[PDB]
Order: sequence, then structure tokens, then C-alpha cells
Amino acid sequence: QTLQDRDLTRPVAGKRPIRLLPWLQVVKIGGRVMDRGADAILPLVEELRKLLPEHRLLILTGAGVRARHVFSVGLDLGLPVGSLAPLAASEAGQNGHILAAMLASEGVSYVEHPTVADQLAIHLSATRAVVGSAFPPYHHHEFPGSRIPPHRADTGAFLLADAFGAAGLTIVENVDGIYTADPNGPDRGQARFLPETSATDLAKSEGPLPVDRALLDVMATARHIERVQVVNGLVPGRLTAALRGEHVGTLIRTGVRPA
Amino acid sequence: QTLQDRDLTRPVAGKRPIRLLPWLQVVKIGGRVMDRGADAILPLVEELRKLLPEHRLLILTGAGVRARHVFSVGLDLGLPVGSLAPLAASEAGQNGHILAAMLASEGVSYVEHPTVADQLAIHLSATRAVVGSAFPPYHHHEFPGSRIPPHRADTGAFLLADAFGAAGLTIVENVDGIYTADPNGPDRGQARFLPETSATDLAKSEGPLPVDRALLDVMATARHIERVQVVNGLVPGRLTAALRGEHVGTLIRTGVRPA
Amino acid sequence: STAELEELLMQRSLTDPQLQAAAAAAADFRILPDATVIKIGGQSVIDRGRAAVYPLVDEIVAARKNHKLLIGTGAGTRARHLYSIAAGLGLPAGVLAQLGSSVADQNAAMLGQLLAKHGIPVVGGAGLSAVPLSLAEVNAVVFSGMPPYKLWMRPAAEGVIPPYRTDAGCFLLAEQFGCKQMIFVKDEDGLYTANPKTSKDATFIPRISVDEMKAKGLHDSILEFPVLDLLQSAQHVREVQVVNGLVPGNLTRALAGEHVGTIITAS
Amino acid sequence: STAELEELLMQRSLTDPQLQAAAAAAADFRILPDATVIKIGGQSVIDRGRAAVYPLVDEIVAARKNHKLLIGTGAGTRARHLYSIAAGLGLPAGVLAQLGSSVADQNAAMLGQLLAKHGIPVVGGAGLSAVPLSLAEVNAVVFSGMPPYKLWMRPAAEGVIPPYRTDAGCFLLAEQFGCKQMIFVKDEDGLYTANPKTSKDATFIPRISVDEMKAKGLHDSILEFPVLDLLQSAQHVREVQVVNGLVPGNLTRALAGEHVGTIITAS
Ligand SMILES: Nc1ncnc2c1ncn2[C@@H]1O[C@H](COP(=O)(O)OP(=O)(O)OP(=O)(O)O)[C@@H](O)[C@H]1O
Ligand SMILES: Nc1ncnc2c1ncn2[C@@H]1O[C@H](COP(=O)(O)OP(=O)(O)OP(=O)(O)O)[C@@H](O)[C@H]1O
Ligand SMILES: Nc1ncnc2c1ncn2[C@@H]1O[C@H](COP(=O)(O)OP(=O)(O)O)[C@@H](O)[C@H]1O
Ligand SMILES: Nc1ncnc2c1ncn2[C@@H]1O[C@H](COP(=O)(O)OP(=O)(O)O)[C@@H](O)[C@H]1O
Ligand SMILES: [Mg+2]
Ligand SMILES: [Mg+2]
Repeated sequence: QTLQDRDLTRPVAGKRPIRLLPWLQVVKIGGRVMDRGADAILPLVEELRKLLPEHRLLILTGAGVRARHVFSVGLDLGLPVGSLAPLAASEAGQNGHILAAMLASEGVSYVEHPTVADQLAIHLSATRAVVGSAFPPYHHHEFPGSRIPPHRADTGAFLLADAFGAAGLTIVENVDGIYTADPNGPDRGQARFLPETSATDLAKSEGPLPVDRALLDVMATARHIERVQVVNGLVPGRLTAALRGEHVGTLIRTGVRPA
Repeated sequence: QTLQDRDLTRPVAGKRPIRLLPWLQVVKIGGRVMDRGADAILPLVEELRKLLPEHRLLILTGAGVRARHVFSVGLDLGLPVGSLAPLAASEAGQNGHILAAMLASEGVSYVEHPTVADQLAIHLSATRAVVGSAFPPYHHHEFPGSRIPPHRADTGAFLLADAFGAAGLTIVENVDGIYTADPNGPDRGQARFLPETSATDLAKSEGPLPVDRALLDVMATARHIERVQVVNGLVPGRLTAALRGEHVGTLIRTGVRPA
Repeated sequence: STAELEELLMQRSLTDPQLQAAAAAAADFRILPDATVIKIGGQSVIDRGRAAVYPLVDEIVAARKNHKLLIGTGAGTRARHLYSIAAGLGLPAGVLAQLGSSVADQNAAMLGQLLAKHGIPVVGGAGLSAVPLSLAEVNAVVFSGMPPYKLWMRPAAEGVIPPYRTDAGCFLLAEQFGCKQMIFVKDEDGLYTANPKTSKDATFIPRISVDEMKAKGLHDSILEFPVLDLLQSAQHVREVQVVNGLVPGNLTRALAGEHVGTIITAS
Repeated sequence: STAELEELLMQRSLTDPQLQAAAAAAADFRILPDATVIKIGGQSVIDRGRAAVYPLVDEIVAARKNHKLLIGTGAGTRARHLYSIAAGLGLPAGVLAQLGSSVADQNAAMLGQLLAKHGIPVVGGAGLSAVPLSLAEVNAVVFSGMPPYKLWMRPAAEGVIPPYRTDAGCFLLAEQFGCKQMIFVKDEDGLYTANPKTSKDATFIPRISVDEMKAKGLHDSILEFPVLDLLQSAQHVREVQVVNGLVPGNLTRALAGEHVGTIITAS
């Protein structure tokens, strides 16, 4: 609609990569949600059960508190970031094993990262959902800089969702969304809820977020996913509403153009 | 042929602007060539006469020494660069009137800049060549910075040639081409001839050139003209050879991609 | 040394750094030092019709008792439509330049007819020959704001939209004539940290340098981005002021040298 | 304070700057401090066959008496062909990553079979479990140089070619293991001011910082451009050396710490 759009002689955006699983919905479950045990997991499992006939789901679990513990031990031992990364990824895997077992009677199993990378299409033809680790398998090849592995569960799940060209990625958190400060931290009195934000805005900000800061970097190079909603999985129905695109938490705009 | 060429997802260059006069050859005659009088002009006129049945020609004249004189007076009077620009353009016009008169019996006339901008297609359907001023009509709106008008004869002629999408622009000089130093200046002992150069290379260099430095800037934004040859019009046959693409002087690459 | 400059002018190429430096030492004459150049926005003012133009006509008539005004017009919506047609065809920037010029001419004619009964003419022609007499006698002239580059318009790095339009046209006339100031009349108070029309909470900026604008990503915001570079190269007009012509008195105060909108400085 | 770090790790997000700064103060353990990582170029060395590989095999066998070597392989021409097929289809960088990995695997297998009779194994698997024993006993291992990102490969800003390839794969292993140095073995003396293969008179550069490379436009010249950024973020490997493996003795001298090609420094 803009004058620049009409200019026949301007450079044209390259085509987007082909979508591998365009009909797929990707759902990332926070490790800290899993950490709450049955009180949080059982309602979430019942909600997931009712979503299975509606959506085809890749359910990816984060790591939570146990990865903080293994970081504590590993850092005390002096281990580098490429040693800490697979130790944390292991905890995301264990959360996946637990969640899949709760859904086994529905035909849901956890699959390891080689199966996620290569055979997801066959398994999602067999069954309505599969569970995997949200951490990527960066292992020894995690990037240096921080002593804390940067490419964690949010980041892995987004890389997968965008590589697949999936229909969406929803991040299921133990808070309502992104605030201007840690809503559980020492400045929680100043915390303001952000219904909507862009990843570029979040990236310039300093301070804690409920999502990996590398998530914002991989959003900048994203090709398909236009928005990711962070919703509170401790409130039943918000995951369901988010998967239908209802605005029930924080919408992060990736900067991918729509048209 | 490169891996990047094959990448379907990379941005694609915008289409080029439509060519107004794609069959046209543009020839810029240096004012300092005209300044040599009959000894230079008469052989050049005979060469041009023989080119008329071979090419359709827009012949654009530069200004030469008289513009240096009017600059000398105008600068002594303190006049700004937008006052000096039309005074110099006038001298390029007078050289055009002289050259056209020498070719009048061949059907060649000088035309003013409104006719060049708007009615060139009709006139080149009437006759094989027309003469114009190579200076652009920037007048009061010449760019500030230097006290010497930057957009001069080379620059005007290239802007026209590239706007027309013409088949070529050949610059006819009183030297063989571009040297590493002024071949008539105090360092002419160190002057090395450059058969070929890129405009980006010339732009980074410091020191005098036989072409406007603004020529290199407008080459950077050029859309059609890929190369401009600077040839010695005091050597009969070099203009003729250059119009057939033979390498007889300095080739300047504009940086426009070919494919 | 007039002789060393004269000698270099005869013997060197105009590209010779020695000649260029000698020419830079020449005296600097201001042709209309007491005049002020005003641009009346095409899109921001003239396209808004009577409710915008009539109050500014009154200010201009009142102002020409104390100030000498060269009043340039923008082009606005009709030029945008012409650019969209011509760019959709792939016509080059040199062809579009002419199209924008005719719209700026339309707006100068319309503004000029509202001012004719006050003696104020519309002036044109390559030489602007009617300016000195009009300015001496009725203290104002109206001119069309497009530069006269036509087919010799320098294109942008990308696309065929002419990058030198009516901001540049007006600024370059102020610079050429060595006018005492350059005032851009628009429909916002001045420069904000974002487009105030589409931005929830953009912050007003009352003063900024060219370099500061570029660093903030505001190069192509309130003025055509090449005007910032012309401003830094300018010999005579080293700053500009943008004001809100929809607020009565802003132009008048600005003409008197008041800081009422955004002042943009070369340095 | 192990207690303040432990407390932040339990109570804050890992994105909290306070936690991040506390983690940065942790002790720094080097896992294989006496080992050296070498990359054997795929395109520049292994693709050249016997005349290139056999002399380097001899140097490796001689060198493993005085040095502990992790020898990574590039991928080269066959990966370029795979990338051209897959990119022409529009497949994403995550899919191409796997393709390049299999070519690097081929080259590690070929190099490894030339070294098997000297006891030197090819090692693989996510954990590289065979490295500690092989390194202690025969002082060398061969590994495939691609990072294991697969479908989780980070794409470049434009296009689908994986930006982290076998330079990055080898460099990151050197960094993770805290090796004493990282040597890239190619087919030119080192870095030049332009591609020495296509440039008439490029100038050899024996030492340069990352920032100096970027300022000279050499970011994506001799190494994959992201490796320069990894280098500046690196905790353990703060410089690298590129040498000409076609010249006998260059690798040997480099292993001994001699300045024989181009040294690229993080700072
Ligand atoms: N700006 C912020 N907005 C919202 N929450 C924040 C912010 N800064 C910090 N937090 C904290 O982050 C907590 C969530 O922690 P975190 O993201 O590590 O858990 P998770 O995503 O479940 O774990 P994992 O990444 O292992 O899956 C929230 O409960 C909140 O206390
Ligand atoms: N690097 C260089 N290479 C070649 N000639 C140079 C160089 N530097 C300076 N010159 C001088 O420039 C002279 C040509 O001058 P100039 O380009 O002003 O004339 P012109 O092009 O005929 O004039 P106009 O621009 O008015 O048409 C050459 O004779 C030479 O002495
Ligand atoms: N940051 C800003 N501060 C002040 N004015 C602005 C800013 N950005 C844009 N404008 C003004 O808004 C008007 C139109 O904006 P533009 O980006 O051209 O979009 P459009 O013309 O489609 O409305 C222009 O007059 C411009 O000067
Ligand atoms: N400035 C430079 N100095 C040294 N080597 C270079 C330079 N530029 C490129 N090379 C080397 O040339 C080889 C191939 O160059 P590249 O640009 O990838 O083109 P191609 O692969 O098509 O030959 C690479 O190994 C690269 O490291
Ligand atoms: Mg989280
Ligand atoms: Mg010349």
C-alpha cells in the first residue's frame, strides 16, 4: 500500500524457505511449570488431552530448577559452557519423559533429538502429538561468552518451529507473560505487564526476561514465525486459547513481515 | 554460477528502470578538446561525419578554458557555487553551437536542455545526431561544499546516458586516458597509464583526474551503463574504435552488474 | 592570492586538490542576506485546503512588513500519486522529477493567487529573474519548491523516487542566496523520536544536530534525508527550523528568530 | 561466593544480569590444555587428493610424538554441491546443516584410514567419548569438523547456507576443551588483502586483529565470518593461526608455536 511497495525497481525479498511441517503447532512447556509437580502438571495434562483432537502438536519441555542445580555444581567445578549445555539439556529431556508418560494412553511418546530432526513427519502421521526436549543439541559446540549456556529451551523450540515453518509456537510459563521487571524479584512492586512487544524492543532492554535472550536473536533471523505468545500454564484454558490465537498473555513480534 | 546465485531465498535485485533510448550512443566532447580550435576540431568533425551513418548520436560538449576564466572572475567577485554553475554550463553550450554548426550540412543542430530532456526521441527520428550541452541544468541548485561546481560535463553526460539507458557513453579527452597523476602536471614524470579501472577505486584515490569526481559518485548509483571509455580525441580513429567497443583508452567500470 | 588561484584554474584540472583548496579561500558573497526562505508543506499544509492555508496567508501578509520572504511550495499527495504510477512502470528518477515539479507548480499557483491582491507574485524560470524586484517592492515572492534537475536528477541508491524533492529545492535556494534563515512549515510541532502521527508516545525533540539525527535513525524522518547532507556541506545556511504551520503565530515567531519548533544544526 | 551464585541460580531467571555476572566469576577449568586442534581444509586440502594429503599425513605422524592433536576435517566441494541442490529447492539452513556434516564425515573417514595403522582413530558421537583415551595413548584423533546443530542450526541473516560450518566446528572444540592453540591448515600462506587466487597483487598479512579484519572488509575471507565473533567471545582460545598445508613443515612449525602463517587475534 506504500509508495515503496509500488516501485518495480526496488530489491525484492527472497522467497521464504519451504515449510517442512506447515500444519504443526509447537508448544514449549517451561521447566519451572513442570517443577510445580502434580498441582500444575495434572491440569496441564488434561488440557493437552483435549487439544490432541484439535491440533497436531510437538510438545517441547524446558529444564527448570534441576538445570540450575547442575549449573551450580558444574560452575563450582569450573566447567565451561559447552559442558554445562548438555547437562541442562538432560533435564529438559527428563521433563519430556515425565510429560509423555502422563499422555502415553493417548498414544504420545517422548522422542530423542535425532528423531525430532529427521523422523518427526512419520511419527506425527502415526499419532496426534509427540514430546521432545526443547533444548537444542549444541553440546560441546555451545557458543562461548556467558558461562551460562545461551541456547536454551525457548531458543531451541523457536529454532525448530521456524525451521519447520510451523503454524505457531506458544510458550507456556509460570507467569502471565513478560513484565518490565521480574514479577517475583526484588523489584516486583515496579513490574508492569506487557501485553505486546517486539523482539527488537526486548533485545535493546536490559534486565531479566522469562525467555532466553538468544530467543530474541534467533527471532531476528526468523523466516516464518511472526509472533510467539507467552501464556500462563497455571491458568487452565490459556494454552487452549493461545493455540486459537486469542490474546491471553504476552505476544512477542518476531519482525518477520506478513503480507 | 556461484553458490549464492543458486540460493532461491536470497533477496533479488530490483528490475532496472525502463530504457528510454536503448539504441542511442552518447559521446561527450571535452571542452579542452574544443579549445584547441581547428587543428583538433576539423579531424574530429570528419570522424563524426563518418560515424553518422553507423550510430545514432547524442553529442554533448564540455566547457573548457572559458569556464575557468568565468570561475576566476566569479570567485574574485565572491559568487557562490550555484552562481558559477550556470556560467560554466553556458560555455559548454557555446562549444555545442560551434560543433553543431560544423555538422549543419549533415542535418545536425544543437538543442537546448528542455529539448534534450523532453523531445530527444522526435529529433533523433528526424536526424542521425544532435548536439547538446553536457553540463546539467542544476543552476541555482548546484550542491554546496566545493566552491567549484561539482556536477559538470562528464557528470551531466553520464546522468543523461544512464537515465536514457543508452547503449554507451564515450568520453573524448585531450589525453590517452586516466593516469596515476596529471600527465601534464608537475609530477608527470611519475604518471602511469591506467588501461582499466573501477569507479570505486578512482573514488578512494586522491589527486587529479581527467573526469569529474562526481562522475564516480553517479556511477555508483547507475542502473544501466556498465563501462565508460575515456579516449584521446586528438588521435583520429580512437572515437570510432571506442564506439565499436575496442579498447583504445581507459575503461572505467561503473559497478553496474551485467548478467 | 588571486594570481595563484587564477594560475591553478588555467593549468590544472578542476579535480586537482590544490585548485579546490585555492577556490575554498575565495571571498563569500551573500546575494540576499536579509531574506528568509520558507517552505509551505504540500502534503502537510497546502493539501489541507482552506483551514490550513488561509491562516498562513494572513501570517505571510502580516510578516512581509518586517521580513523579506521567498515562499516555496511542496508538492504532496498528487506527486505521490504520479510517483506511484511512474514507479510502477519502472520509469527512472529523471522522468519522475518532472512529474513532481508540475505538482509543486500547481501549489505555487494556488498559493500565489491567494496573495496576488497583496502584490506578491509567483516567480519561475531557470534564472528566477523576477525575485530581486519583487523582494525589494512587496517583500515576498512565491516559487515552486522542486529543484530543476529534471532528467539529470540524481537517483537514490535504490528505487526511482527522486531523492531531492521540495525540501532540497527550498533549502538549496536559501543556501545559494545566502539567506539569513530557512524555515520549514509543516503540520507537526517539529521532530519527534518517532512519527507522532503513528506513534503512541514519541518524544518531542526541540534541538538536534545532523549527526545526532543519523545516530537515532531519524535521517529520513522530518526532512528528505539528503537535506541533512546538504546542510552539512552548506556555506551559508548551517541550521534550519521546522515549525507547525497549523498553530497560529509559529511562522511569525520563527521569522523573528524565536525557537518555536525543532532547530536542526549542521554541527 | 559459591553461596551467592547458588542463591541467584535458584531464585532468578538465567537472563538476570546479576546471575550472569556471578556465573562469570566462576573458576575456569581447561579440559585438554595440552592438546592442539587442527583443521585440515576440505576444499583446500582433502579435496586435492594424494599430493596434498600424503605429506600432511607424514607431518601428523611425526608431530604426534611431541604434540597431542585433535584433527578436524573440512567438507569442501561435495558439501558445496549439496548446498547448491538444497538451496535451489529453498530448503532451510537446518536441513542443509546435516548435508554438510555427512561430507565432513566422509573426509574424516578417508583421512582416518590413512592413519589407522599408526593407531590414530576417527572419533564421533555426541559426547566424543573416545577422545580422552586415544589422546593419552596415540596422541592424536580425527574428528568431523561440522558442528552438530543439524535442524537447530542458526541461519544467516540472508539465505539458507549454514553460517557455522567446519571452521566454527573445529574452533568451538578447541575453545570447549581449552586447548593451547587452534591451527587452520589451508592452501595459502594465510590472509591477504584480497583473495590471492583471483587477485593480481594482494598483500600478505601476517598478523591482524578481528576488528582490523572487519574494518578492512575481510570478515568473510579466510575463515567463516562468525568464527571471528566466536573468537572475540572465546574464554580459552583468544587467537588462531592459519597456515599453508601445501608447504612442507608449516604445520610442524606452527605446532611448535612458530609464527609461520597469519595469526588472527581476538583483540
Ligand atoms: N521481565 C520478566 N517478566 C516475567 N518474568 C520474569 C521477568 N524477569 C524474570 N522473570 C522470572 O522468570 C520466571 C520464569 O523462569 P524461567 O523462564 O527460567 O522458567 P522456565 O521458562 O519454566 O524454564 P526453562 O527455560 O528451563 O523452560 C518467572 O517466574 C519470573 O519470576
Ligand atoms: N590522473 C589524470 N589522468 C589524466 N589526465 C589528468 C589527470 N589529472 C589531471 N589531468 C589533466 O586533465 C586534463 C583534461 O582536463 P579537463 O578534464 O578539465 O578537460 P575537459 O574534460 O576537456 O573539460 P570539460 O570538463 O569542461 O569538458 C588532461 O589534459 C590532464 O592534463
Ligand atoms: N520522527 C518524526 N518526527 C516528526 N515528523 C515526522 C517523523 N517521521 C515522519 N514525520 C512526518 O510525517 C509525514 C509523513 O510521514 P511519511 O513517513 O512520509 O509517511 P506518509 O507520507 O505515508 O504519512 C512527513 O511530513 C514527515 O515529516
Ligand atoms: N583475502 C583472502 N586471503 C586469503 N585467503 C582467502 C581470501 N579470500 C578468500 N580466501 C580463500 O579462498 C578460498 C575460496 O574462496 P571463496 O571466496 O570461498 O571462493 P571459492 O570457494 O568459489 O573459490 C577459501 O579457502 C578462502 O579462505
Ligand atoms: Mg521461561
Ligand atoms: Mg575531462
